[PDB]
Amino acid sequence: ANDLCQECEDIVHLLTKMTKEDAFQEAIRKFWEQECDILPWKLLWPRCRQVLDVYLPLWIDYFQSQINPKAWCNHWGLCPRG
Amino acid sequence: DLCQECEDIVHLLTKMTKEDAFQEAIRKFWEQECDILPWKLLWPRCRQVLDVYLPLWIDYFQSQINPKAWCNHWGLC
Repeated sequence: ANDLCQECEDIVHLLTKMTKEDAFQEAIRKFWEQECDILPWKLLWPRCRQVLDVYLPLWIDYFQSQINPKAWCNHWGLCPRG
Repeated sequence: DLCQECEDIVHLLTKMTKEDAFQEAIRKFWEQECDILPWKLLWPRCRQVLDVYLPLWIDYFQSQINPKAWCNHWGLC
């Protein structure tokens, strides 16, 4: 729906802004330190902490790149009417 | 400023995680994205992380946290 399209555009727009802030990455990191030590996260294979160490810097980097929110949401099927 | 951005993103994410189309779009994007550089050379394997963690994160944002509490608790407010 158009509402899901607008939600996507807003999400991506805020993520491009927030990923530039060092505090946002720090908060996500600290929160995941604690979440990796509670159920079910602690039982998971690949290990939660290893995933957080390898992938969070790259996920943060992806959203710091030049992304047009309207284009990204449109390309991945979240705007069926355009 | 950051506190406002956080609450907005957390709020929009719970909403979006209740849609099948959203989970499906994330899934398709990461499947193709796991086959290009630098993702394809990463250990633990990108496809394995997606397969094991995406349903759990989705289920996490659907019913386990709210914005004021998350942002305030993790130092953004």
